[PDB]
Amino acid sequence: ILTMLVEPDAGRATWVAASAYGSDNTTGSEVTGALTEIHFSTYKLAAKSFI
Amino acid sequence: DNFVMPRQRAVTVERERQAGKQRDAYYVTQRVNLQRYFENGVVSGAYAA
Repeated sequence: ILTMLVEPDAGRATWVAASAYGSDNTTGSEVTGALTEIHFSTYKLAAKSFI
Repeated sequence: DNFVMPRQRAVTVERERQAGKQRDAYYVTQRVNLQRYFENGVVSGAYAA
């Protein structure tokens, strides 16, 4: 089996209001993201014949 | 002469960077007091009741 990493989607920042200028909200919100994996595999194909 | 001014530290400033708010706090502190040797040496006049 082979495993491959998949990068996640995009986030988005925030428009901070003027009222919260001096507070901690001026930093905006937090953007998170978790990686993902995909797997590959195979199958066996066989045939036989006699003489 | 009966009064003194005990003092530990002078007027000192301190600046701090608060990235969580992008505000730059400023702090000024000092430690002082007003004390007398004995329990006398002051008189106050006051208005009538």
